[PDB]
Amino acid sequence: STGSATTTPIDSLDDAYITPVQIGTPAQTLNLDFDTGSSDLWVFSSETTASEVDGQTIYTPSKSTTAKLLSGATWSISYGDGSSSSGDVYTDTVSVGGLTVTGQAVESAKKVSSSFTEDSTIDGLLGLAFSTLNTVSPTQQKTFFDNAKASLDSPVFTADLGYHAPGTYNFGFIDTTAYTGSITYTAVSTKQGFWEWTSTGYAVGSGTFKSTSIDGIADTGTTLLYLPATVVSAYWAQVSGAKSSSSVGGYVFPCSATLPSFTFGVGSARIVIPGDYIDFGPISTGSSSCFGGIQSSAGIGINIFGDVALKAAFVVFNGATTPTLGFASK
Repeated sequence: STGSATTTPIDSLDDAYITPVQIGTPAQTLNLDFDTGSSDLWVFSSETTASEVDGQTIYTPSKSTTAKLLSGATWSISYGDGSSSSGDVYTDTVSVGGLTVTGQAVESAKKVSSSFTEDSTIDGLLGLAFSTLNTVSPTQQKTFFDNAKASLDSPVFTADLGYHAPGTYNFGFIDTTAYTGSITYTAVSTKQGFWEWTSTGYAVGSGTFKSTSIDGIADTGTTLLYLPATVVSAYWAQVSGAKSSSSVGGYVFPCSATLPSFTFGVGSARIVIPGDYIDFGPISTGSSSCFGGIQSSAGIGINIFGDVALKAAFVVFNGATTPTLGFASK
């Protein structure tokens, strides 16, 4: 089997992407944030504290003939941006782009933090990291991909995120028409539960490529590119008027600036992030200062290849017995 679903930016900055997911019988379609940096599939629901729901579409398990309560089970997650959610657990039938998993754990939110409430466009998350990060207790549950794997034509999914445009998540096949040139594959460590790999270096604009190992994670659920302070300083030093602002919370630059591209290494191959992808717009409405899309990872404890980087590539998440990552230009 295979599946193919379109993923759509939630706003004009590509802050996140939502993908329609069919849950239950008859189908309830919710727009979820596919997150390769976490491993829980959780949804706003009929159980979510009413005051914490503001415009989201909710899953109502009592209206699904295939929903089953996982007796005694609970879940609780905290994300890197400080947001969080928690609740109880159902299994139900879940379909993505035509691919169906029966008995998928669907984590029903009883409580969500303010940033989730305040985002009316995201109805929940669908985790695509390794199932070792799943937060269900007492017994951890498998991700959608883990459950689907044995049914898939090939044990892979691909992320093809758009710049200011829709893109695609495919399951079980590689669309050879979706990229230019060849896919370069690189090793993955699952030791921390992430799609963790080592970039071979970087270049700033037309500068010569610097060969240096940068360990990080491929994370579709993170908006920006977070890299070591050395690398980030080298980038913003090439932008007139750019500076790190502790009050704003990162590098800012004159909105009138022309941003250089940023290149990262995948083995001997290279992915070029155009300068425009690095512009995340005015720091506040009407400001002539803009927020940068490449920021320091110092204090995160990990480098994150988020959407700014991934949307410049066609990305293969190869869940074979020994997982790998593949990157192509497009």
